[PDB]
Amino acid sequence: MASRILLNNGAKMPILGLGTWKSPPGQVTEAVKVAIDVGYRHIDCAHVYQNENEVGVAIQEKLREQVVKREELFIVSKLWCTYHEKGLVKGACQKTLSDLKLDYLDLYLIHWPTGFKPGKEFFPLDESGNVVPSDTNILDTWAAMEELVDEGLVKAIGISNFNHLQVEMILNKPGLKYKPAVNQIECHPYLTQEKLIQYCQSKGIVVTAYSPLGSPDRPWAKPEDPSLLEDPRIKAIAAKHNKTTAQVLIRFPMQRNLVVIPKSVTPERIAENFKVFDFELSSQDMTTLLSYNRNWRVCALLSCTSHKDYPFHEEF
Ligand SMILES: NC(=O)c1ccc[n+]([C@@H]2O[C@H](COP(=O)([O-])OP(=O)(O)OC[C@H]3O[C@@H](n4cnc5c(N)ncnc54)[C@H](OP(=O)(O)O)[C@@H]3O)[C@@H](O)[C@H]2O)c1
Ligand SMILES: O=C(O)COc1cc(F)ccc1C(=O)NCC1CC1
Repeated sequence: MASRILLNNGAKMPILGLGTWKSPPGQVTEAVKVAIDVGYRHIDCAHVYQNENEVGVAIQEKLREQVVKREELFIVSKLWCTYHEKGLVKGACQKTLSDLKLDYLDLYLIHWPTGFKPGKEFFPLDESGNVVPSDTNILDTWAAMEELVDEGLVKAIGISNFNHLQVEMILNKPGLKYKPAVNQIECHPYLTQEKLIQYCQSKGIVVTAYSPLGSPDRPWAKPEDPSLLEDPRIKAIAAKHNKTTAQVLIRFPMQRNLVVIPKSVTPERIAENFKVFDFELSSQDMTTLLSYNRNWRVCALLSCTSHKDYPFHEEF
């Protein structure tokens, strides 16, 4: 298992990164410092997570300490849905850069295919509770992302939560200048994503798996929901390999040629989650984990199911 995967922009991306959604602002600086200290070189960020300033403090301090060099880090962020208009994309990227205290991003993603009305609210609502769309289409947002590459703000651009027809729309965009480098999607043994992964990989797009542990801290979790970390079948595979269940859940996507971005703010777990380059799941283990698919999503964007670009009505 090599530590990095080659992207279609010619750059290499670390296959293991640290997630930061829900990482409290008073804990995420130390989480990222610990992560870098114990070997992480890839941090997954987003403006909508409301903690990029604090992530940036950690990055800057580790650069200043010369624990790492900037070229060794791979920093990812994402354009929120209220910034899909062409006149807002650069400023949204620039706010992220200024918060992260960087002069470029390694990768900048369209966070969701759905554009929303611009304004202060991340989920602008009508009086009846529907999220108010933007009319700016996907393809025009992509052209604005391409301009960030040409301005030196970002090394690579990509997409997140795009279904295969939406990926295809960009690949088929008239005048396409840069292909997506990455599609970041939810993926774990309960949502195995074979069809969409195969499609993306066949086009040279690298897939990043988010919520690989099943996001036990997601704010809408219900007691009766399935739990990957507590699934006795996964625990058994972990025991056979003398690893933790989380370590198996992280190694699983790695062996599918995916990038994976587990989140933790717990120092012990941050270190645990990185010790996944010292064992191999068998093909039988992999197929067994794949067999647990139930099409179960952490992140279904349930407030946006009527948006024209809602991604999850299509099979994949
Ligand atoms: N593009 C998108 O739309 C999108 C959507 C979802 C997620 N993401 C990205 O993907 C990242 C990961 O997904 P996620 O945050 O939803 O969830 P996750 O990584 O599947 O799970 C995070 C949870 O697992 C716990 N945990 C971590 N390591 C553990 C271990 N070794 N043992 C036991 N529990 C452990 C964490 O607890 P502690 O933190 O308390 O240790 C936290 O509660 C996000 O943070 C974000 O960066 C992107
Ligand atoms: O957007 C994400 O990557 C993860 O969070 C979501 C996932 C959903 F299925 C639905 C909504 C959110 C959400 O409110 N996002 C904005 C701030 C919470 C970060």
